[PDB]
Amino acid sequence: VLFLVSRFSPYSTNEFGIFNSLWFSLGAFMQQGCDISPRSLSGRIVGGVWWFFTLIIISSYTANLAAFLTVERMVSPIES
Amino acid sequence: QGCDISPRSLSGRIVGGVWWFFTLIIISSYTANLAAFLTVERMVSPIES
Amino acid sequence: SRRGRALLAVALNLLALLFATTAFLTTYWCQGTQRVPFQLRRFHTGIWYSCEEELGGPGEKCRSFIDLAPASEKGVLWLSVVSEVLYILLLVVGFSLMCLELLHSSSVIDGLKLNAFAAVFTVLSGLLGMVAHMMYTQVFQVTVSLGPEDWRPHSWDYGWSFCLAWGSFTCCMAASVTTLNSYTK
Amino acid sequence: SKEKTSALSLSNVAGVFYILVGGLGLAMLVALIEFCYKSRA
Amino acid sequence: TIVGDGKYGARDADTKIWNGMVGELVYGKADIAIAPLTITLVREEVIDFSKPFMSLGISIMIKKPQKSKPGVFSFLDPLAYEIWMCIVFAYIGVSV
Amino acid sequence: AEDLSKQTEIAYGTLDSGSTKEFFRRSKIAVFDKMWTYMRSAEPSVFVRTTAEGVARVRKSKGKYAYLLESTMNEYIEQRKPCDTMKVGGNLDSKG
Amino acid sequence: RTTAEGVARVRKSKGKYAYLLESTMNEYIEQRKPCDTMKVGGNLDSKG
Ligand SMILES: N[C@@H](Cn1oc(=O)[nH]c1=O)C(=O)O
Repeated sequence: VLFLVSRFSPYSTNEFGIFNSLWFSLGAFMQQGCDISPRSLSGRIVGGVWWFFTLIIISSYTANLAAFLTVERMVSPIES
Repeated sequence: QGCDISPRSLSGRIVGGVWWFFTLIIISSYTANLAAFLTVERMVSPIES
Repeated sequence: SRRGRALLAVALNLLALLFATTAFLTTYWCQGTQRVPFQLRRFHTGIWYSCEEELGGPGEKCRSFIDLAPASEKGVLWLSVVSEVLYILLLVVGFSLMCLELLHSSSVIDGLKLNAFAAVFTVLSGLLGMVAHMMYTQVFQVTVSLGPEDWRPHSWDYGWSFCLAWGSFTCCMAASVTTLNSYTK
Repeated sequence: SKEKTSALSLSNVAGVFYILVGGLGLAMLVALIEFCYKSRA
Repeated sequence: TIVGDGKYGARDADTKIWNGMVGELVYGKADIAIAPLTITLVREEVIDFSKPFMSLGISIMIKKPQKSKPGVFSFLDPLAYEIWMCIVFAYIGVSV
Repeated sequence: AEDLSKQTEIAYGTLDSGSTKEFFRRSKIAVFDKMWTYMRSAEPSVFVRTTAEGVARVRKSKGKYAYLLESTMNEYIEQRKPCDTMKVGGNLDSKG
Repeated sequence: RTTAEGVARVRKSKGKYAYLLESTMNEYIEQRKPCDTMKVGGNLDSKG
């Protein structure tokens, strides 16, 4: 979608190619970020919604990986 | 803290790709297990036999 | 060259028609097994008809999947099938305008914006497409958990033609970026 | 006392994919109506 | 002995006839009932009761609520609705 | 019992011949009289003839029926296999 | 010694001291300020 948005809108030069758009979305998902910035308003929407996706999933991932290793210490390894 | 430089090669972005997913596991593994020590504590006996 | 990119983009769309309509018609999305106390019954279902194998022969007693669910999840399932039928038909709107992309077809002039609206539709196809695959797997999971008794599947394992349903949504995108590549060059 | 080690199913984060695609088509709506206005002006 | 009809005891307000364990002791069929029988006023008038060997109350029994399917917007469960509103209200203002 | 009187999403009943049903018919508390009116008003079969029938009625309702019964009746169902039901709230009244 | 002293220990012991008493005395203390004692559970017994 982000590759389609950059070509259609006038917002020139387009730093959001099919090699580049797969790279920008990865750094958002691994929370590192990337150098290029979406400049069209429809481009900033597709960046912002993918951002709110990766903040829920990772925080769900870190909470649930805490949820295993909390249970793994409350095993009560029956002793008597 | 993702730095200002960014790799411009396909085999470089495979390196920049797989190194990112290494960190998102380990740091989330670290926050998870440190929640284990502060919540559920086991005061280990200094001697057992 | 630029005619060569349009040739693959239509042929990948025709895969996306073939892979999705296979999934819509086949009742082998979910490969599961159910038991009576030590006899086990393999079965397979889709969105329309759950067809269960019987012992003593081939079986294939086919039972309707829509009324099989409880009511509120069924109400979600009413929207899921419509979401998938709209995915198939708006895939048909996709490659038909990709048949106007061809150089022997209708026109070269004003052919660029014909390539523009179709690739919009293939994105709008698979976005409604993926959600249709989302709303089934959520509702089917509830039917595994809370469904009518005398049948509880041991394995909710997703079988063939549904990996193909993901391959359909996969090939929706590779064909759509190449005509986006054909739009920009 | 019998608590289980349960992974998240897809139903737990289910609406996040929904508002993802809803955020996608909204950007598809804006990318149409921004090119149309500049083509008029 | 089992009560022949199987009911705890009632009277039809129309026919004024006791049936169940109550109708057996009033009519003289059974001799005594050592049973879960409540001491009510309509039972006190027809048969006599001793002091309670057990005390109780009327409870309500439901199916134990298993975890539901979570909702569409169940991802935002750990924060209040009032928080997300005040974030977006503050998200506007810091930008302005 | 307030919230069962505020909402009829989950149906509730008693046994068809017993002092508990007889207690709700003679009730003058503004909650319980409302509780007695709904039991007779809309009826697919609300009352049951056996306690274990109502126990089977709740557990197979998927949470859509609540059986009103006695306290020491209810603690024995909760500590039995498959321990699928629970008490809610507390005792409505004193009995014997 | 008396009920008025025993309920006052509950006000000062910060939830470490439970004082068992009858229900109708427990309801009247709940409906008076600071309204800082709460009935928990149902009746353990029935008396008159
Ligand atoms: N047992 C009670 C009445 N009753 O018992 C039940 O299990 N349900 C019910 O209404 C009596 O009449 O003494």
